Amino acid sequence: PQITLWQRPIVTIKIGGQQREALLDTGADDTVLEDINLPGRWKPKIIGGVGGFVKVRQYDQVPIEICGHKVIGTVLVGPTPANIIGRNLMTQIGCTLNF
Amino acid sequence: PQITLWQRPIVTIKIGGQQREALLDTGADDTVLEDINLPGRWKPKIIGGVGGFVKVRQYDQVPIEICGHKVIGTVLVGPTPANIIGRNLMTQIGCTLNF
Ligand SMILES: Cc1nc(COc2ccc(C[C@H](NC(=O)O[C@H]3CO[C@H]4OCC[C@H]43)[C@H](O)CN(CC(C)C)S(=O)(=O)c3ccc4c(c3)OCO4)cc2)cs1
Repeated sequence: PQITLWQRPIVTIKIGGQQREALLDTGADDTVLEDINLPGRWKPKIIGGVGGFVKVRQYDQVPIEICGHKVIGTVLVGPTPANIIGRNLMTQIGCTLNF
Repeated sequence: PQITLWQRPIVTIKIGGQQREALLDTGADDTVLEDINLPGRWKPKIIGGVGGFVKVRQYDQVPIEICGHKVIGTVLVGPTPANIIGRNLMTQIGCTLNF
């Protein structure tokens, strides 16, 4: 499918057996979600963006389904004004930019 | 043309008669550039992202060339760790997400 950008490219994802909404974000290296609790061990991490940096939890090898794909990747959990699906996952689902 | 996401989708832009590099960012509503000086009047604006908000200058009706397309749009000038091309401009150059 094709997604035009006149609106935010929001998609539904499934992680931890629950559904959430997230933004397909080509400007994001990593995936950051704020409204979920993930199980197990994690690594502290710091990411930076417009406005400054913030501390988040890095969960590795997290199973997640986006669009119609079931992939595994790193998911950062922490403060963010919007759930973001980064390139680390967009590449695995075959999402590309075209013009 | 197609752009796969295994690397940051950086493109060359021309604005104010000068060449710069910026990130095609589907997760950005607006376009924010840090390494340029734009002529004329502007309106103060505040945008928020991961890490918090920041004050920037809003320049309207700015001619900008990207991916061989010559368009006009709003460009924000202020602190940002990366130059970002937002949806306000990606839509005008016909950039879409496909998977
Ligand atoms: C209400 C409110 N709503 C809001 C809006 O909330 C949003 C909505 C979207 C985003 C994502 C972010 N966008 C962004 O800063 O855009 C700004 C310019 O236009 C405006 O429209 C949206 C927020 C704002 C980039 O797409 C990715 N970023 C990297 C760019 C800046 C190069 S990052 O910092 O988020 C990131 C992600 C993942 C990463 C990473 C860095 O490093 C490693 O992994 C952030 C906050 C604020 S308050």
